[PDB]
Amino acid sequence: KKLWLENIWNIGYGGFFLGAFCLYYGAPPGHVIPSQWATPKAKDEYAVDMKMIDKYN
Amino acid sequence: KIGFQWEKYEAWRYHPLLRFNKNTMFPGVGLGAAAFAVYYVVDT
Amino acid sequence: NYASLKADTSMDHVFGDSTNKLNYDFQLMSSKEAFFWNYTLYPIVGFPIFLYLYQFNKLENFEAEIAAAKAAKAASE
Amino acid sequence: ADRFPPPKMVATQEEMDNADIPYKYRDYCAHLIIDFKECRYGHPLTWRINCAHELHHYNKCSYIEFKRRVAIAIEEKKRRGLM
Amino acid sequence: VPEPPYAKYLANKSHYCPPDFHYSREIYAPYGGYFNDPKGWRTNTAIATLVMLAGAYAVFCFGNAREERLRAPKGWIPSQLWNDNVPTPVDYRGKVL
Amino acid sequence: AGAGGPVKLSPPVDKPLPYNYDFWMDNGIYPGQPIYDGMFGSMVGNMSLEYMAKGWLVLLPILSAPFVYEHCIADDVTRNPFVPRQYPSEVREFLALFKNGFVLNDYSQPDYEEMKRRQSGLLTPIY
Amino acid sequence: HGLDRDTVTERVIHVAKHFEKVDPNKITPTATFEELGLDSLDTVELVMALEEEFGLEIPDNEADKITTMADAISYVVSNPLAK
Amino acid sequence: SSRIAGDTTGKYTPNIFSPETPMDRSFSHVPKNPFWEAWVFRRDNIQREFVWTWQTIFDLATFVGGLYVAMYATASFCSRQNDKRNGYPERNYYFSDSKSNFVIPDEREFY
Amino acid sequence: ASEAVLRLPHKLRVMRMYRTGLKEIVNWSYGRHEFYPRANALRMEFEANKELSDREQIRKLVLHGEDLLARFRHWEPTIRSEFVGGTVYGVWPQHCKDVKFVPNPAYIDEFKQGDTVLLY
Amino acid sequence: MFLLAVYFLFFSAIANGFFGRYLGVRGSQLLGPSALFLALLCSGTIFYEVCIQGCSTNIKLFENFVYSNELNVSASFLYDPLAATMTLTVVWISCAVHAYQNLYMRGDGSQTLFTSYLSAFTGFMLILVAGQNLVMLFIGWEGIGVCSYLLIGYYGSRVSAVKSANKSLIVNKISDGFLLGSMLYLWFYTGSFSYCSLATFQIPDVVSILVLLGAIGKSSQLFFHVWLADAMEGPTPVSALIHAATLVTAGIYVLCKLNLHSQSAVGILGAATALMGGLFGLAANDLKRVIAFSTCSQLGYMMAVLSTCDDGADFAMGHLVSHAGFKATLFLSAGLSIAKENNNFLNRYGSRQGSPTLSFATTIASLNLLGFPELGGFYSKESILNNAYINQGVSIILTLATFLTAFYTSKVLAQLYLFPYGNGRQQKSFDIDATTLICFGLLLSEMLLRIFTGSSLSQNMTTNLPAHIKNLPFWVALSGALSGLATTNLFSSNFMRFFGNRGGFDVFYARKCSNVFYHNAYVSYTLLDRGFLKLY
Ligand SMILES: CCCCCCCCCCCCCCCCCC(=O)O[C@@H](COC(=O)CCCCCCCCCCCCCCC)COP(=O)(O)OCC[N+](C)(C)C
Ligand SMILES: CCCCCCCCCCCCCCCCCC(=O)O[C@@H](COC(=O)CCCCCCCCCCCCCCC)COP(=O)(O)OCC[N+](C)(C)C
Ligand SMILES: CCCCCCCCCCCCCCCCCCCC(=O)O[C@H](COC(=O)CCCCCCCCCCCCCC)COP(=O)(O)OCCN
Ligand SMILES: CCCCCCCCCCCCCCCCCCCC(=O)O[C@H](COC(=O)CCCCCCCCCCCCCC)COP(=O)(O)OCCN
Ligand SMILES: CCCCCCCCCCCC(=O)SCCNC(=O)CCNC(=O)[C@H](O)C(C)(C)COP(=O)(O)O
Repeated sequence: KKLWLENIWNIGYGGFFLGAFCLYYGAPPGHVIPSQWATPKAKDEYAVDMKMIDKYN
Repeated sequence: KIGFQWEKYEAWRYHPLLRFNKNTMFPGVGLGAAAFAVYYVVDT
Repeated sequence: NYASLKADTSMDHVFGDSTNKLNYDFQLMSSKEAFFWNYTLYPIVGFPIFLYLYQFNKLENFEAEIAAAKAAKAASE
Repeated sequence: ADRFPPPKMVATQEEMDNADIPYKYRDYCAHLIIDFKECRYGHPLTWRINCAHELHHYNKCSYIEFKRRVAIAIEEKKRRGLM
Repeated sequence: VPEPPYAKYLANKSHYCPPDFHYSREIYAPYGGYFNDPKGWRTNTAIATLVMLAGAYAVFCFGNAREERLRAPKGWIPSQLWNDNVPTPVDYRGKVL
Repeated sequence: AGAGGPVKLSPPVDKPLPYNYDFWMDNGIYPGQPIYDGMFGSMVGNMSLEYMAKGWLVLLPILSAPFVYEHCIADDVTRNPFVPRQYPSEVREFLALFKNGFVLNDYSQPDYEEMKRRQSGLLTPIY
Repeated sequence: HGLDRDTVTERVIHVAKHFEKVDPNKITPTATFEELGLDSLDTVELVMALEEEFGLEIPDNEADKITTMADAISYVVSNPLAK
Repeated sequence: SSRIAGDTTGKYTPNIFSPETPMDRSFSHVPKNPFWEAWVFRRDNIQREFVWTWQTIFDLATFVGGLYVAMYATASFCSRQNDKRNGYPERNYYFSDSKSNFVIPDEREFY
Repeated sequence: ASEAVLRLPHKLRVMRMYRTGLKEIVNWSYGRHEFYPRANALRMEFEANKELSDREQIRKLVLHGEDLLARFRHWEPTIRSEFVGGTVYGVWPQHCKDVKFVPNPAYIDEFKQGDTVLLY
Repeated sequence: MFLLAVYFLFFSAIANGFFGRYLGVRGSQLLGPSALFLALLCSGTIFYEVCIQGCSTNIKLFENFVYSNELNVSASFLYDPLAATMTLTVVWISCAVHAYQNLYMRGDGSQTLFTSYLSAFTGFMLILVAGQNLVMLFIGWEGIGVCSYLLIGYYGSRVSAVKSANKSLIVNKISDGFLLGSMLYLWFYTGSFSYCSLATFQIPDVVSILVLLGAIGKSSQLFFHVWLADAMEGPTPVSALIHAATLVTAGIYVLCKLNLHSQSAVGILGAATALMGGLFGLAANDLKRVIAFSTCSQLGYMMAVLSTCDDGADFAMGHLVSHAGFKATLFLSAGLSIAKENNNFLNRYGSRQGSPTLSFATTIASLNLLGFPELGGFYSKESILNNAYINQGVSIILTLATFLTAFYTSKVLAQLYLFPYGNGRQQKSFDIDATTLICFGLLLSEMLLRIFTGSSLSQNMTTNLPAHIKNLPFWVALSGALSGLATTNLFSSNFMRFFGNRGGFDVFYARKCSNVFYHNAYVSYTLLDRGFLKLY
């Protein structure tokens, strides 16, 4: 016979872990991890900086 | 000689099967030397 | 209730009696000895601290000597 | 040092880089170490027998360089007056 | 002492178990018991080997996708048979192969 | 037989325990041991700390004698009969940069003083 | 393994024969060492020989109490590690 | 003399009147020792044997105060070095008597 | 010499000294071949002074031999593996029976398992 | 392909240690060796691709393992020539040890858990060797440390084994703490944890000292060698892995990967550790202890050579790889001798009929240790001794260590085989299966291949030395071997006793350091929190 808590425990904790997974991966960039949003902008500033430093040399 | 005869009591340690065999320590050294001697003659 | 305080003497012939006891008094190091060893070991542990202090002192002394000489050269001239 | 001038360097930068010769091994014998290295790696297990000419040549060049180093040392020592 | 009723469910002493050695058979360990040798081991090992090969396949796929060789090998490497990102080999002199 | 060997069980405690009884490690087998062997009780080989110190006092000078000569008594010029390996200028300049390098001891070089000061570098980062 | 009395007796008797002074017919399964002619130093050597024969380590207090052929055999039979 | 209390099927009942002892959670409790219990009591209630003696004062001051002093001195040295490294003016620390009001560097300002 | 050795009577003390000396001969030897001459030498050493009757000289001999046997204690005693101080002593100790196992532990009053706060 | 080896070892660990109930003892005797064979095939491919054909590869598993503000590290594996060589050696030795454990551990209750720990141990060693950043190396360093703690203390009902494991854990904690400090210094002033950007031409002395202090832990050097001798409590397969490759080598590997060491310190510390280890091994009477002290001596040689020349790093790694094979062989053969004789003491060994393979493997491993000419150990040791001539101090000590090494090695060989039988007249036997023969075949194959393939590129390069100076290591080794066969006395009883007590480092720690530690704890607790600040 299954314990009283087994169903509730499995549903609640599985729901927590699944929700955490879906939020971490499903969410658009910059919603959960702020660095993900900055990556394209950093590439553009990197391009400008590279050109500028070359001119400086 | 007074005392226990330690060496007579332990005289079984000279058993043929409890002695040192050159072949066990150096199994194929003779074969290796014979092969080297043959090679020497060929190369020379 | 409580465990028995009676020992087992089944293996006393094979492994020896328990009559012999420890000679330790179960007391720790003397206070005088401890002060010496704490004030010896702890500086050894803090070796980086002394290296930093040494270098910093040398740097500050050099800088002060440089300033003093600069002042002297800037006074007459 | 001046009396015993360095030998000409046969190996160029491009060749030493192409043969992946570390900086430490670029010591006037780099061309020979390139030959030895290429032969040793070409024959992974048989280099000891096969690749013996290149090792000999490297060891000879190294010997000449060592003799130069000793000569330089003696000249410097005489200049300082110790011997 | 009369063995308890549950003792029928528990397994016997294995062949590898020394006859003198006594262990409690009721204790459960994930790594296995004192001397193991369960019935059906051959099937379990075959399943294990299959899971190992499947995971090796997945690991091989992942590695091949992530293995970045940025400098040409001196000579031919076995990776060329399976991975297409190997730079064309260049020898010590510099000649391309 | 590795498994199933007889063991002697440590007698149950039957007297008031000392305050620092935590220094004794007893798993229930008869030969209990101190937390650190040699902290108290029988010492291995009947050798005290004083004996070990006297030994180290006898040994230390003989062991240190080779090292003290070359490191302190000897000098760069006299340590070896040759100069450090000679390299082309481009290679040598780069190699001289390494503090833990072997080209910094070339007295013949006109940059010896700078190289020697580089070798005896900073004890700790200035910044 | 609980070694049987007969085997232990035969091997203790075998060991005791080695003393030169002892007469090969006086040593019986139940004989004191004094009657056999063994001194105190001899008894120590005999106990040590017993230690070699059965591959055990006798604690010194028990070894002191061994002074007759009977008690030795009993002690070995009692010991579970005797080989 | 013993019986299985637990029932997997769920039809568990405590036979409080059973002659035979139930194999409940209490079966596996470890037997205590009169001397070990008194040792535990003595160890916990060690404040009773505390006595103010010169040796106790010496030991406390030398290790606790000594460590605290060493730690404060090191932290003060590190703060002084950082101030010199950063180029900031000598900061007004709490116990330092400095005729300067500098505490937090201005982010806008270039030091 | 330890207290237990000292309490022993003269005869037992000399027997113990002989035993310990033989064991130390074994420990310091490199093979069984070395043991036999050394053991005969030890026997002769004890036999030489056995007939001494002067109590003072006997005490001097005993004390000196005890100091020698204390100094020459080996760092590594040669002990059989299965005995105390041996490598295989306690490796897999034989389990005693009468082990208290609680069957079906989670199914004993499953709903009410937990800690309670009792108040007055 | 490169990842596969680590996968196989971690799989074998998870399978044996989590699913051993299903697999069984026989299942672990299959899955372990099978996985290790597959890992050997992968390691061989890696070695050929990277070492022989100069093709380094970087595999980044995932990015942002740690992403707090500026600090950013990724789980990446770079297989460089050092990594390939060490991977190959480690996997070869582990495969042999796994084959060996099938018969040796049959008499042990948890053979599944033992095999699991051995495979996890090998996996963490491969993680340490192949890491591309300092964090991955730390992950491997700690994983081997934990696996050693779980393997030395395998016999829990022995107080000595648990104490030996605690000793290992504490010493390794002190060392990894110094390493963490050095890694923080290197990250702060270079901007990255990757070895490519880690390069610094001039480093402050503090970082060098911290690096050395971190390395001397795993590679048991002087003052930090206490745990190695004690680590003999564990089963023989553990000792072979730790001593031959997994643990002792890590310190050298770290020093060679990042050349931040100082010449003055490494040379003196190494030569001292070589001499002390040889002297300690002279006194030792346990077979397994003598081979541990031999390991200490060899580690001293490898540490010392770094000071001599630029090629010292190559010479050290070459000795490390040559040493792992013969040393593993010595431990496995010692274990089999102990198992067959039920004895750990050199006094009770003697000539007895046995297997030809085991006796030959022991002789050849001992010869490699001794320095017999035209052997892998000889070339790797002469490369060190010949190149150390420039440092007069290091050379003299290392030659003396060569003498002592030869003396104890010859004494051990004489005692185990030439000497007459020394054990009792009792029935003892250990029958060797074909798996053990395969294990010795693998070790002998490694030993043979090492002679043909070599250990360093500069191994046979000429050292411009007079003939008398070049061939002296041989004369010193021969003299020591001859003196060892004669079983002559070299030192007075006072020094023999001193060397048996290992210099009294542990007696110092117990009488002074441990007493101070527990007095600080007494002042901190009894006097203060539970005394002055506790209410009546
Ligand atoms: C009671 C237990 C019984 C069951 C046991 C379970 C067995 C578990 C198996 C162990 C897992 C080992 C795999 C370790 C890698 C972790 C997998 C992972 O994290 O997935 C990564 C994908 O990466 C991988 O898949 C790695 C490949 C795994 C297998 C490759 C080789 C296997 C050998 C193991 C060596 C791994 C060393 C790594 C050390 C850090 C996620 O990708 P990202 O999107 O980049 O995630 C962001 C990163 N971060 C987590 C930091 C937020
Ligand atoms: C990094 C990428 C992949 C990571 C894989 C890591 C390898 C496997 C990790 C499995 C889980 C990690 C920790 C497991 C739980 C820790 C407990 C344990 O390891 O052993 C348990 C029991 O072991 C288990 O049941 C589970 C072990 C399964 C696999 C363990 C492999 C080795 C652990 C790896 C170390 C973890 C690394 C943590 C730090 C890096 C206790 O063993 P003992 O104390 O020695 O007592 C056993 C009885 N006897 C006296 C007879 C020895
Ligand atoms: C090759 C590199 C060097 C490797 C190791 C070198 C170690 C050399 C240091 C020892 C040489 C100098 C020793 C100091 C002079 C002492 C002379 C006699 C000693 C003495 O009388 O008291 C001893 C103090 O312990 C002591 O002597 C402890 C002082 C040691 C200083 C700390 C150095 C670390 C030592 C680690 C290994 C040394 C092991 C042996 C010291 C024993 O004191 P007690 O316990 O009997 O007092 C009673 C308890 N109330
Ligand atoms: C009643 C309660 C107290 C009674 C007993 C107290 C006895 C303790 C007295 C000595 C304790 C340790 C000594 C530290 C203070 C020494 C004198 C303080 C004055 C001072 O700051 O001088 C600095 C000391 O060096 C330093 O910066 C610190 C050096 C010592 C720290 C390392 C020693 C042990 C390491 C263990 C770890 C502890 C620290 C961990 C971070 C160097 O002068 P300055 O150049 O700074 O000029 C600053 C202007 N005076
Ligand atoms: C590894 C180095 C080895 C260590 C060697 C150290 C050993 C020291 C050797 C010197 C010690 C002695 O001489 S200690 C000898 C002391 N001399 C005496 O006691 C004279 C009186 N003799 C008696 O009481 C009995 O004859 C008795 C002898 C008891 C026998 O009893 P039995 O009549 O029933 O056999």
